[PDB]
Amino acid sequence: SGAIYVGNYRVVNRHLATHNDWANLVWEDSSRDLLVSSTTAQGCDTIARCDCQTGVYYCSSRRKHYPVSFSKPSLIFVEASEYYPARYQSHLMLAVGHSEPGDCGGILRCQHGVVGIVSTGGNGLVGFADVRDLLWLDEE
Ligand SMILES: O=C(NCCc1cocn1)c1ccccc1
Ligand SMILES: [Zn+2]
Repeated sequence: SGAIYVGNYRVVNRHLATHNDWANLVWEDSSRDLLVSSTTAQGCDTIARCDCQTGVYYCSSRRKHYPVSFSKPSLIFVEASEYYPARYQSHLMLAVGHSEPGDCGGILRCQHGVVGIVSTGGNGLVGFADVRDLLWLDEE
């Protein structure tokens, strides 16, 4: 589990969104595994605006943050899970690292701010849904 809290937005994995998220919906995209809902309180996270390929992510199944090198956001075929059939997921970045299903939502960050959240994994890989292209998270 986990979310990004930037401005009056909450960014979560679409497959983990609650009824309150869907009832306060700003934007959602199944192909990216992302959903954004509105918040009453202002958040403290800031979004990175960059092309970094090195950063640190939080792994809840280890209670640890790990430094990683990750690929650029791409269209990747992801195997079936409890939440999606096997399909192409867009804007996805891969790294070598531990992940389990409940690690979704952990933040990946670089020197510039939040880069994305854990969305996929297995066999020593972790995949992150990028948010750096969503410029509108910084305003309104
Ligand atoms: O179940 C997982 N992800 C659920 C969401 C998903 C995105 O594409 C397909 N399902 C998962 C599995 C192992 C490690 C980390 C994450
Ligand atoms: Zn960066």
